[PDB]
Amino acid sequence: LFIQPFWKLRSNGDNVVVGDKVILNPVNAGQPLHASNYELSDNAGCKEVNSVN
Amino acid sequence: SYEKIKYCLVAVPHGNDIASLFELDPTTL
Amino acid sequence: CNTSWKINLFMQFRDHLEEVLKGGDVVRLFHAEQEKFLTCDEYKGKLQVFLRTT
Repeated sequence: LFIQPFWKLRSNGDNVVVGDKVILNPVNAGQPLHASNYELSDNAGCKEVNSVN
Repeated sequence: SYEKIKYCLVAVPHGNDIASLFELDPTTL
Repeated sequence: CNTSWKINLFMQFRDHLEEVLKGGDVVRLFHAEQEKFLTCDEYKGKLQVFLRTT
């Protein structure tokens, strides 16, 4: 996974700081992780994490 | 308008008032 | 004449480094999120401060 800056403050080559916000892009998928709104039937109140724009 | 914001920025001729003092905080360590 | 030129101090030699935000320096306040420059301009008889779009 590539860790990329969600904020314009940080650029490539900078050091990540705890408490910030980042984007996780898989090397092969090339699509950032997304917390969809599709509730799982098996467990109530649980969404799904999928790799998509 | 108090919109969600309470105060708005504006230009003031005089500069000896205490309403023109601003502190700068860093974004990194 | 007999005038005396009192020499006040404004900045030291050590603080004149160009790698520092020095007092009296002139800069522009760029906005990273909106990618716009802060500006103040005369609009309708009263000066207003805003973020210009380009």
